[PDB]
Parts: sequence; C-alpha cells; structure tokens
Amino acid sequence: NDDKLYRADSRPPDEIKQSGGLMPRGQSEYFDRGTQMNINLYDHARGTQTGFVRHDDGYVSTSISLRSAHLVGQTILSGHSTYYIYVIATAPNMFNVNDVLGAYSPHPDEQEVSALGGIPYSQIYGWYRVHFGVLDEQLHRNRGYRDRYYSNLDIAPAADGYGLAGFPPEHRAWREEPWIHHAPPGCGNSMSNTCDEKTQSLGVKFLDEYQSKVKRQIFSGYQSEVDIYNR
Amino acid sequence: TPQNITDLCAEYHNTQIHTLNDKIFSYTESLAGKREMAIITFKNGATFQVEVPGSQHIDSQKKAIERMKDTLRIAYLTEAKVEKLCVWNNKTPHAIAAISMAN
Amino acid sequence: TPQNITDLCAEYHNTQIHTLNDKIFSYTESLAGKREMAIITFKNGATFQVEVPGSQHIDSQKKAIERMKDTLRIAYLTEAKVEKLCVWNNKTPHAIAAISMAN
Amino acid sequence: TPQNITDLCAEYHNTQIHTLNDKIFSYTESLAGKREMAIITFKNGATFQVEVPGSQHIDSQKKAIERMKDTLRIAYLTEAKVEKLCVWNNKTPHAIAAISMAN
Amino acid sequence: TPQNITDLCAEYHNTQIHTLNDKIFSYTESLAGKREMAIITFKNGATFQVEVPGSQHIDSQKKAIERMKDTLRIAYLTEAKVEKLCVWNNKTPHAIAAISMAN
Amino acid sequence: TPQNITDLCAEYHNTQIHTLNDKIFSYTESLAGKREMAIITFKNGATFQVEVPGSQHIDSQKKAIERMKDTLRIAYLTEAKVEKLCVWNNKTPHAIAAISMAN
Ligand SMILES: *O[C@@H]1[C@H](O)[C@@H](O)[C@H](O)O[C@]1(*)CO
Ligand SMILES: *O[C]1[C@@](*)([O])[C@@](*)(O*)[C]([C][O])[O@@](*)(*)C1(*)(*)O*
Ligand SMILES: *O[C]1[C]([C](*)[O])O(*)[C](O*)[C@](*)([O])[C@@]1(*)[O]
Ligand SMILES: *O[C]1[C]([O])[C]([O])[C@@](*)([O])[C]([C][O])O1*
Ligand SMILES: OC[C@H]1O[C@@H](O)[C@H](O)[C@@H](O)[C@H]1O
Ligand SMILES: OC[C@H]1O[C@@H](O)[C@H](O)[C@@H](O)[C@H]1O
Ligand code: NA
Repeated sequence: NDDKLYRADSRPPDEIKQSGGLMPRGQSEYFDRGTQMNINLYDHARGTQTGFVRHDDGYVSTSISLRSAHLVGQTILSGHSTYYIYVIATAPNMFNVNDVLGAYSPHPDEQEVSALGGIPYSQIYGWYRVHFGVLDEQLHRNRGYRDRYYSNLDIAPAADGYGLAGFPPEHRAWREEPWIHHAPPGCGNSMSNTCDEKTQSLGVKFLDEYQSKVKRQIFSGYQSEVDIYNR
Repeated sequence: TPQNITDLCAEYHNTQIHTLNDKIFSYTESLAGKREMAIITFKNGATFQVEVPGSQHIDSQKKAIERMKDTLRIAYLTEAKVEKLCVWNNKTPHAIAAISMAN
Repeated sequence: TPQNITDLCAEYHNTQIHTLNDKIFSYTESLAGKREMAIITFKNGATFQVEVPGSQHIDSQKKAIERMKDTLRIAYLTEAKVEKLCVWNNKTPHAIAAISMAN
Repeated sequence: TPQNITDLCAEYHNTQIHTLNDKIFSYTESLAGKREMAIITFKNGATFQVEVPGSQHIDSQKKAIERMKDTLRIAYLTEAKVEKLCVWNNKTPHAIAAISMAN
Repeated sequence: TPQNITDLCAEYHNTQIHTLNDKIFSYTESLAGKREMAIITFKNGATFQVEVPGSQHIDSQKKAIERMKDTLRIAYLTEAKVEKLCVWNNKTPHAIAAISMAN
Repeated sequence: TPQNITDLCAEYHNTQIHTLNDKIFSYTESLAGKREMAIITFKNGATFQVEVPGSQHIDSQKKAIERMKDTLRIAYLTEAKVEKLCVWNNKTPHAIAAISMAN
C-alpha cells in the first residue's frame, strides 16, 4: 500500500542523489559493494546516536510518522542549522525492529523500521526541510520516485527478519520461539565464528537479492528501442 | 476512431477481451526458424502469443508486431500491471491484437 | 525555427495546446491491421491518439510517428510528468503532434 | 504453435533445454569482423552464444537474432532471472534458439 | 581523431562549447510535418535543438541524428548530468553537434 | 568459436585486451559530419572510441557498430562495471572491438 515512513538526516538531497539513496555508515554508493559492511539488526538497534540517527551495522532507521521523525531529529541533530526529513515508501527491505527483535528489542519506545542496506533513491518519495529545529512543512517531491511500484509493496513481515535478528551466538533467543525456527547454522546450534559468519552471509545474500529487484525496476527504463527493420 | 481497447477490440471479428489486472508472470522469446515469436503467461496460467509474421498480416502490421514484442518485454521487466488484452481466439495460444496498461 | 511547443503549435492549422502537468494514467497499443496506433489517457478523462500512418502524412514524419509512440510508452512506465501536448483538434480522439515534459 | 519453451524446443533437431533459474553472470558483445555475436555465462560456468548471422539462417530470423541480443543485454543489466534456454547442441558454445524469463 | 568533445568541436567552423554540468530541465519532441525535431532547455533558460534532417546533412549523419534524440530523451528522463554540448551557433536555437555526460 | 573476450581478441593481430573492472566515467556522442562516433573515458584517464563506419568495415559490422554505441550508453547510465575491452590498437584513441561486463 502507499504508507510512508520518515527519517531525519543532515545529508542533503544532492548527497543522497550522488550516493543513490540514504546509506548506512561507511557506504558511499547503494549498488557498489566493493567495500566491507557488517550487517546485523541487533547491533544496529542497540547502537548509540551521536549526531546521526541510527544508521550503523548495515541498516538505516525510519520512524512511522512525521511527528516521530521530527522528535527524533530535535534530539540528535539540533546542532545543525539545516536538516532534512526524508519521506520513504514501504517496501520489503524494511523491517519492524520491535517485531523482529521481540522482547529483546533494545529501544521499543522508538517503534523503529529499519532498511537493510539503506534506502535507494527511487524509494524516496520526497523531503521536508528543518531550520533551527522548526519544521518547514513544504514537501519537495523526488522525480526519481516510482509510485505504482512502491504503492504495490509493503514492509517485510517479521518472519523474513527473525533469521537476520543477529543475536549473540549463545543468546537465549536462538532457543526460543520464534527465532529457534529461523536460527542460522552455528547460532544456538569445528571452526569458530560460524554464527557470526552465517549471520553476515545471510544479510549479504538478502541485499544481493534485493538490489537485483531494484536494478530490474529502475534500469529497465534505460532500454532504448531500436528500429530493427531499418537496421 | 476507438478511444479505448474494448471499443477497438469490438471492431474486429473473432476477438475477445481478457481482463487481467495483473503483471506478466513469464516472457518467452524465440529466434528459431518459422517460430520467430513471443509468448507471455500470467500466474493463473493464461498464455498469449505474438504471432510469427505471415500472410495474415498486412505490411503496416510488420513494425507493430516488433513494437508489441518490445512492449511485452519491458512490461515484464518493470512489472507493469496489464489491464486488458484484446486477442484473436482463432489461434492457440490466443494471439495478441492490443494491450492496455493502467494502475 | 520555434523554441517551444506553444510557438511550434501556432505554426499549424487545426491545432491546440492542452496543459496536463500530470503523468499518463493509461497507455494502450494496437497492432491490428489499419489500427496500428497508440492511445493515452489522463486521470481527468482526456484521451489522445498517435494516428495510424496514412496518406495525410509526409515521408519525414514516418520515423517521428514511431518515435512518439516509443516516447509515450517510456513516459507512461517511468511516470514522467507531461507538461503540454500539441494536438490536431479535427480528429477524435485528438491526435498528438508534439509533447513537452518538464518537472 | 507451442505453448512454452520446452514444447517449442522439441520441434527441432539437435536441440536441448538448459534450466538455469539464475541471472546472467557475464555479458560479452563483439563487432569484430566475422565475429559479430554475443556470449553469456552463468555463475556455474555454462556458456552460450548468439551465433553470427550466416547461411544456416533464413531471412525471417535476421530481425529475431538482433532482438535476442537486445534481450540478453537488458536481462544482464537488470539482473533478471533466466528460467530456461533452448539451444542447439551441434555448436560450441551451445547456440541460443529461445529464452524464458520468470521469477 | 579527437579524444574529447572540446577537440572535436574545434575541427568544425561555426561551433562552440556550452559547459552546463546540469540535468536537462525540459524535453520537447515533434512529429509535425517539416518540424520533426527535438528541443531541450536548462534551468538557466539555455535552449537547444536537434535540427530537422535536411540538405545540409550527409547520409552518414541521418542515423546519428536519430541516436541523438534517443540520448536526449533518456538523459532527460533519468536526470543524467550533461557536462557539455557542442553546437552550431549559426542556427536559432543553437543546433546540437555532440554531447558529453559525466560527473 | 571463442567462449570469452580474451580468446576472441587473440584471433586478431591488431587487437589487445584492456582490463578495467570499473564503471565508465564519461560518455560522449557526436552526429557531426565525418565524426559520427562515440568516446568513453574511465577515471584513470583511459580513453576509447567507437569508430566512424568506413572502408575498413565489412557490411556485417555496420549493424554491430550501432549496437555497441547503444551498449556503451546504457552501461554508462546504469554505472555497470566494465570487465574488459578488446580494442584495435593501430588507432588513437584505441577503437572498441568488444566489451565484457561482469561484477
Ligand atoms: O493528421 C494531421 C492533421 O489532422 C491533418 O489536418 C493534416 O492534414 O495532417 C496532419 C498529419 O501531418
Ligand atoms: O586496421 C583496421 C583497424 O583499425 C580496425 O578499423 C578494424 C575494424 O574491423 O579494421 C582494420 O583492421
Ligand atoms: O546544420 C549544421 C551542420 C550539421 O552538419 O552543417 C553545417 O553545414 C551548418 O552550417 C550547421 O548549421
Ligand atoms: O540448424 C542450423 C544449425 O544446425 C544449428 O546449430 C543452428 O545454427 C541453427 C540456427 O537456426 O541452424
Ligand atoms: O560460548 C561458550 C558456550 O558455547 C555454547 O555453544 C555451549 O552450549 C556452552 O556450553 C558454552 O561452551
Ligand atoms: O492480422 C492478424 C489476424 O489475421 C487474421 O486473418 C487471423 O484470423 C487472426 O488470427 C490474426 O492472425
Ligand atoms: Na509501499
């Protein structure tokens, strides 16, 4: 459906366009996975926010309302004289953190939805401007957005996420419902570090597969048809 | 001059409208001799062809056949919802005459 | 030589500008013989054609007709905002002569 | 007329189906004289050609050869899953007759 | 053989480089008789055409004129940054000879 | 028949491989008379052309030249990684004979 999510960020629209979207820490470009990135939801969710709204460990956070995003924004970014609130379509790269982490969600009050690998430009509906903590309530539309594609999609269900929860290898969660039914090999199950390596490889495989879907939706329309008979 | 696919399909004998309101499930393309054609299916199993060019086609249709193959390929890739197809049903698979995309 | 669609449209008889500032709502395409054409609509109900190539057209327009159908297809699929259309008003639906995209 | 790639492929001698269900790993294209062709590989190492046009081809295949190279290029760039290929096995690498994309 | 657009432009009389380093603001295309052309603008108001094919053009340029309209349409729709145009400045608006894209 | 770009390039005396494993930095296209060509650069300054069609080309190569310019344009816009180029090295810039794309 056409629901939107919201994120406060000091990186301005031109940086977003150049990066191909809203990126997790340490990634300069969406589709370019030439650099190392740890992907782990639990670590993402328990990370501290020091002048950046949570974007570590391979995910990028959103709020479920504009009010909530604005509140978050005042808390973290009040030292900036300008920042942006990005309005974001729902799609299956988004996970409801409370639902996936359950009772172990570290900040349940925040009601976070987090995007694995960050948010591609095409998924960004638009952006508001915030000046000196004051929300300017004009919405600037992104020409790159695709409404029919994204309005036909929703966030990922929690059961697509349980296996990516990223709890420590011997955490009680891996032996409790629901996570027990989705535990990566080595997690609550003779080379060291299997759980960590499988958590990471399942994340990388998810993002590979997701990026394939984005490439298909966007790059398809770069196809220029040729007059085959003339040629 | 028709203003929509239903009125256009009504001008021709041996046609019918199929209402799909769905994206294309599969796209098949062939360059084999005497089978230079495309075939699409939908998730319910409904199958449609773009016919091999032949004596049933006037010269002005040759370029439109090529255009239709282009349209189905990019519709498949972009997952565009197909609203309706106008087909001839004196062929199997039913043969595409026109396509509409909305929503 | 004109510098914009309005001035170009003013050089022809039986033509007018429509200002849509909106994406295309539907795209229809036909390969049926003598109806090799495309039809677009907008959510306000306005309907437009790219005409079948015919004796009214000169040679230089043949390639341009094919290009215009290609442009409407990709405009529909990428949800690009159509600014204006220059159309002939002596056809029903009105027949596209030019398109401008902005914003 | 066949309803699918498997049936189409059984109409011809010296052919077989390869089931890939995977995106293309590499795409190669050449304009070098007597080697105007394309080559694709999958991550499992399976390699396939679109043949150089020659006297084994009838005239109706010429346009279809060009379309297939367009299809493979965009499939590669979009990371679209290839379901099956129908190929001639009396050439090295196996020569593409038809492709299906699904899922 | 020039290595870049600036050196290419220097080989021709009545040409100049515009350095833009910006996306196209508007794209206009016409199929009207004797005006089969494209026009682009930038947000500073700079306006350019791809000319109607005519007697000033040699045969080898006719495919290249078609390619250039393809290129401008897709650059516009994908918001691609245009670095420079090479244009003939004995036409109004200035007529495109070459384009470079980069960031 | 070769199964990869390295083996294809080894079939010609005046060609060599370049390994890039990078996206294209810039794309330039010209319709100017006698310079109907494309030029690409990488961020390390490596520069390549698609040559103007000429008397060194056999008829079969003419359609492949046109295809290769389309390929470079979409590779540029998608930021696809170019793996290798096979080029004629008796020309300046080196002239593309083949391209391979892979991650
Ligand atoms: O069809 C267009 C218009 O409706 C007609 O009056 C004129 O004669 O030809 C136009 C096509 O170029
Ligand atoms: O020499 C010459 C070179 O340079 C090139 O052009 C080729 C193409 O094919 O040819 C010859 O070899
Ligand atoms: O039309 C332009 C170019 C295109 O080749 O040709 C020259 O002769 C003209 O001066 C210029 O306007
Ligand atoms: O039938 C002949 C050959 O035996 C095959 O290997 C292919 O080259 C086909 C192409 O139609 O032609
Ligand atoms: O991290 C060390 C622990 O690892 C678990 O896999 C094991 O069940 C425990 O008994 C303890 O050895
Ligand atoms: O123009 C195409 C159509 O031609 C008719 O003669 C035929 O009966 C239809 O099935 C369809 O092929
Ligand atoms: Na959605």
